[PDB]
Amino acid sequence: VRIKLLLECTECKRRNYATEKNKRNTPNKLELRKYCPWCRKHTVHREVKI
Amino acid sequence: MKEGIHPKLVPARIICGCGNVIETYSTKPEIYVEVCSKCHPFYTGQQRFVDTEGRVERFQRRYGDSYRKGR
Amino acid sequence: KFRVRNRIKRTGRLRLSVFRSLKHIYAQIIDDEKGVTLVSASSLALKLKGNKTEVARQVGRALAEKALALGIKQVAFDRGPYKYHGRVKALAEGAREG
Amino acid sequence: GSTRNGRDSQAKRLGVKRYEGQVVRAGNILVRQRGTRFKPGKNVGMGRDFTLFALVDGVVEFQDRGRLGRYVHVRPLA
Amino acid sequence: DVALKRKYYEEVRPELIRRFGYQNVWEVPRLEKVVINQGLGEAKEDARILEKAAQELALITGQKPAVTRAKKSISNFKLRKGMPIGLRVTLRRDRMWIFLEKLLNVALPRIRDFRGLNPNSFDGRGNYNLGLREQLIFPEITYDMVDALRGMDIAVVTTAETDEEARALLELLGFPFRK
Amino acid sequence: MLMPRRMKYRKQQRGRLKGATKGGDYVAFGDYGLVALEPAWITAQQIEAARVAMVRHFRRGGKIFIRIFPDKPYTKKPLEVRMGKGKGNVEGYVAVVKPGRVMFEVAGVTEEQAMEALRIAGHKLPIKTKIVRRDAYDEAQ
RNA sequence: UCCCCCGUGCCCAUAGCGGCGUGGAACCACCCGUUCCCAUUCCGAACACGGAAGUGAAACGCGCCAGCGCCGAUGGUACUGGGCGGGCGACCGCCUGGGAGAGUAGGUCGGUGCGGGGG
RNA sequence: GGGCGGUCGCCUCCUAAAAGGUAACGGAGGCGCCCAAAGGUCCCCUCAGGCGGGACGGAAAUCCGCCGGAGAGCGCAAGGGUAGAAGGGGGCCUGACUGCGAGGCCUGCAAGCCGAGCAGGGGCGAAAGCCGGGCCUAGUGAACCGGUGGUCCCGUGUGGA
RNA sequence: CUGACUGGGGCCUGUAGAGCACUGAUAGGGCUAGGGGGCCCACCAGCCUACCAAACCCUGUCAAACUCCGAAGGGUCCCA
Ligand SMILES: [Mg+2]
Ligand SMILES: [Mg+2]
Ligand SMILES: [Mg+2]
Ligand SMILES: [Mg+2]
Ligand SMILES: [Mg+2]
Ligand SMILES: [Mg+2]
Ligand SMILES: [Mg+2]
Ligand SMILES: [Mg+2]
Ligand SMILES: [Mg+2]
Ligand SMILES: [Mg+2]
Ligand SMILES: [Mg+2]
Ligand SMILES: [Mg+2]
Ligand SMILES: [Mg+2]
Ligand SMILES: [Mg+2]
Ligand SMILES: [Mg+2]
Ligand SMILES: [Mg+2]
Ligand SMILES: [Mg+2]
Ligand SMILES: [Mg+2]
Repeated sequence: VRIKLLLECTECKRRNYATEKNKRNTPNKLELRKYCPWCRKHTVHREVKI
Repeated sequence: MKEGIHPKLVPARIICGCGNVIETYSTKPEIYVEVCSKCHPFYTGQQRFVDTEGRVERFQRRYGDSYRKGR
Repeated sequence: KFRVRNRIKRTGRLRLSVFRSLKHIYAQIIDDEKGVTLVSASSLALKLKGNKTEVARQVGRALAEKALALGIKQVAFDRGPYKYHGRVKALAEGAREG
Repeated sequence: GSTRNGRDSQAKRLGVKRYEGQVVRAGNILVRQRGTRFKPGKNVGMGRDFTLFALVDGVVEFQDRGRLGRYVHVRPLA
Repeated sequence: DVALKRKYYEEVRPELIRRFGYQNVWEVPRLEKVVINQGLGEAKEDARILEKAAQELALITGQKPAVTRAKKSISNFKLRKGMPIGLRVTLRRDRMWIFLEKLLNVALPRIRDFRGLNPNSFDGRGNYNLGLREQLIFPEITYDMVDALRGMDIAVVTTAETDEEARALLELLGFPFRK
Repeated sequence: MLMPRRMKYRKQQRGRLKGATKGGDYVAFGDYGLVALEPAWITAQQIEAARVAMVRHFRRGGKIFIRIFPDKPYTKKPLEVRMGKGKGNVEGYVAVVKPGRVMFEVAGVTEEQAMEALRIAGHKLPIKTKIVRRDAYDEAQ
């Protein structure tokens, strides 16, 4: 709460999200991630401000 | 092994003070003098400082006999 | 008291045991919780070759053809005291496949 | 002069749920345990909270014997 | 390669016969390893670690020592976890004799104290920390990296049991006596 | 008085007083012993009142031995207080004793003086406590 | 149809600890080097590789030593389902079954499988 | 008795009577979190203390040898368990996946938890195998009304909104 | 014919009891890291402590929140 900055990871090309946090206090800024979408078959993922 | 930060320890000859120095391992060829300075059972390697180098007219027997005049 | 004990998991219930001495090697295949050694191929019991790391190819073919001769395929491989390095005893017959 | 401390947690209700000599199915929890008081033997799997369950069905058996912990053995029927 | 090895082989191995030893092949005492440590000197020389004692230490013996961690944050001596402070090295090879024959012959002169070191510094199982004071003046280094006094600490570990069996070795190898 | 200086927890329960002795029947220290016969509690005031009544009675010789130690806090609520609202305060530590346990053991005191001294300290306690001497009833083999 | 040694097991301290022996023809360990495949917050100590001129000192096996540790019997209560009573209370007594933990005697420094080597 | 004071939910130990449960304004304490590593796989090592020493050093910094079988540590209070790792160090990655889930523990119901295994596509390891977060138990909130993306399902005669 | 209950077999516990090997308190005795200190000495070149006291070992204990141990019983499953 108010340190975690709970967010969701975007498809980075079209649509989906992944719903896991990234801290604002510790400099974990712009963390790339590979995750499993439905259609695009294990492409890369990045953050969103929501 | 680990070639890298570990240097090759380039050979260099020390100036052979007390016999042959242990040979060319490090690149530091200079000593002051006298690698051993003695045979090392420490055979009184003195240079005669403030102690008994000057032994005339002190640490001697002056002013007469062995002092029979006491009582 | 050094031991690593990679032989403790035992999910697969059939393993190939490897012992590397400083002179030569020998290997067995054990069946778990029964205590019966099925087949084995031992250097200096069959005295194949002098160089100790050239043993692994000929004892790999020999233990492989004796394993297929005894009719066991689904085997495993232990790494108790030793690294998977140096001798490999690589094979292409039997379900170990490494 | 008031009551300092009078609250208590709700019990998570652990314990041995399937004793030996019992016919089971694939998936029955043999013991709900807090720590791993029982170690897995044949056909026994652990989970997240150290809970071990049966992989196959059969007559279960305990205590293969000690020196490492108590054992659970789901033994199949033949 | 060869550095006082004749004194290593025919001034030790037959000299340990007829007065010491059980006179078989391996219980005659010998050298296993000689550990060498910095231990920061007195305290932390800097807030951030600088890694230059690996450079002048790699100059005097030609190898890098491992900078190892610290224990639990007791914080009476501003103790902390991480930011490693160890500077320990064993380095047992013939490279042991490469530096040990240098400091064996250069460190007993060229530093000033009472003549020699303790024969009471022997410990159980024969491992003998000798404990020189500083030697950054004349380890033939010519004042390179004079930050502080900044000594080091040596322990020459024998093989045998007793202090008379390490004492059988070390001053027949060339150590002083009675301080 | 006396009290234990450190505890894991401050307050504890009461329980029951059954059981025979759970150790403490053989004397093994002195030549006499004051042994109890009824289950009750031993307050630190009962320890002090019986301990002073020895050193004030016999003088200049004879070491007194006590083998009782209060580790049970007697819990009592304050006066004119209704029920509930937690436990009461701790006033004095008591010592649970069982029948047939030897509490007080004189040392270096003769027959006709130790019977009298243990008789004086016997009336300081709320328990029928008879007096036993050094017999051959030890636990030796 | 047997002894010795090496792998791999089951018994879960009657298997260990400590001391005293003993063994390398035969395995195994130690050793001599690192030249490459490999490595070390650093080092061939441990993994890895050529060996193998020397060894059983260390470690490792076997044998002995009960004190160190451990295991530990028959009785005897403590305790207690169940039933019957006593005491104002704190708490006790009897019968029927069950039956400890300590302590004592005593035992032990191993028992038993499978696959290989030598005679 | 009511008022004043304290408490209202979750977790740990006891009370709690050797299955589970079990009350009191009974005792002792914690929580409304945190970790891109404090996660997964693979590969190495065994701790805390005591003794003998040291160059400073408190008797605790760092180093060596012996004893030490778990008295340390496991983010956090307590309990269980752990060195035949879950502990400490290093490489590579994000399974801190998506659709499901046999069979169960417990429960009045609602909830909470374990989950072998199937498909797609991955990570580690040569493989055997593991990975659907954290050694575990606390770290939270049913429903309703709405906010932001995708889905193009409905969209009031028709086509769109 | 499965039920309450009972008989024959296993499994489980940590209560009564008992115990100090673990967690703490402890009545004494021996040893004495050291400390007000030292009879007082060129300080280490001591001596007994009737001064205090760490840690260790015995004779002895206590515990709902201690268990190296551990029943009687209870629950569960198979047969009657
Ligand atoms: Mg071990
Ligand atoms: Mg391992
Ligand atoms: Mg190994
Ligand atoms: Mg009364
Ligand atoms: Mg219960
Ligand atoms: Mg009950
Ligand atoms: Mg982890
Ligand atoms: Mg592991
Ligand atoms: Mg439900
Ligand atoms: Mg964690
Ligand atoms: Mg319209
Ligand atoms: Mg329309
Ligand atoms: Mg029936
Ligand atoms: Mg029934
Ligand atoms: Mg019955
Ligand atoms: Mg109890
Ligand atoms: Mg009791
Ligand atoms: Mg029973």
